[PDB]
Amino acid sequence: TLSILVAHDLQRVIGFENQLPWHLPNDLKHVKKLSTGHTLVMGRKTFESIGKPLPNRRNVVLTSDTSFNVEGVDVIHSIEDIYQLPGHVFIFGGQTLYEEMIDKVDDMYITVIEGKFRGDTFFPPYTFEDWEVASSVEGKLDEKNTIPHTFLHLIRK
Ligand SMILES: NC(=O)C1=CN([C@@H]2O[C@H](COP(=O)(O)OP(=O)(O)OC[C@H]3O[C@@H](n4cnc5c(N)ncnc54)[C@H](OP(=O)(O)O)[C@@H]3O)[C@@H](O)[C@H]2O)C=CC1
Ligand SMILES: COc1cc([C@H](C)C#Cc2c(C)nc(N)nc2N)ccc1-c1ccccc1
Repeated sequence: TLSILVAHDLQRVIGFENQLPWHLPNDLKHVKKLSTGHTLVMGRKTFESIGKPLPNRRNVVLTSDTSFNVEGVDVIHSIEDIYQLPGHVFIFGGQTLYEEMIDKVDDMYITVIEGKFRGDTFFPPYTFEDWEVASSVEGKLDEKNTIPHTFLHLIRK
């Protein structure tokens, strides 16, 4: 399976100055549950924003840098390399990778953050004309989770 995994706001912001614009522990839990024991594929910049691989899953980084080597990280140098990765593979960011992959994925797991944040990086536009809502689950508001959010699972029609 090839899936997108993304959190974006009401205007499809995903990032600002190499960081997530919001703090939402519930969403990190959602990522952990979905991707543990599977594979994440991310662009070089997304990886460096996090700085280290996420535990208990395969971390694959896409870069043109032939010197790129990080312990606990597998490197690929082409989009075509993604299709040869076994198991459930989640496209994990950022903007460039999403733009390259949105047309190709089976599936999207989107956390819609119901706010308008300042951003410099964006998820590409998409229409529900192309995507069936497999599930839509409201995130629970919390002392630690104070932004309304909805977990969408979208499947290509
Ligand atoms: N939610 C998110 O996903 C988050 C993303 N961001 C940010 O996104 C911002 C914008 O950068 P963006 O480019 O979208 O980030 P990406 O994660 O998509 O990384 C881009 C890099 O990935 C590599 N890459 C992408 N496509 C290819 C390809 N076809 N062939 C070879 N290498 C490829 C290149 O690395 P290289 O230059 O090494 O060759 C490229 O510069 C960054 O500032 C990043 O911090 C910030 C916070 C969160
Ligand atoms: C999982 O940890 C992260 C992941 C990222 C990357 C950019 C991501 C992502 C992502 C999230 C958070 N949610 C969903 N649904 N999809 C994603 N691709 C950025 C910062 C962090 C992070 C780093 C340190 C502390 C807290 C969060």
